[PDB]
Amino acid sequence: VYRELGSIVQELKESGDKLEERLTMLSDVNLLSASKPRSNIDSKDLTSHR
Amino acid sequence: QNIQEACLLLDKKQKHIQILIKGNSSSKSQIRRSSVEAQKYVQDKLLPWPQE
Repeated sequence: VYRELGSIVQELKESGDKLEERLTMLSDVNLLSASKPRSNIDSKDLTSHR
Repeated sequence: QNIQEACLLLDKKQKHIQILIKGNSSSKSQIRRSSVEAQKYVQDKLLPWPQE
């Protein structure tokens, strides 16, 4: 009984960890919709600087 | 000779009796220990799982 409950807890834990990882990824600011273009030209935008 | 042999036999039997007495006393203590081990396993290892 102890081995069986142990397996169920592990499966739930692995699923829980994977979910947290995905949520963290989806909350990345660069992925989030059309923030109003930045008013300042990004240092990485070489064309606008030129 | 028979009487002597018989006396030896009685002595052997007597020894066995003394062994069984000890044996049964030990078994009784063991049964108490074994009972305490199973209860301790349920309390320490199984009862905490529902919370996890």
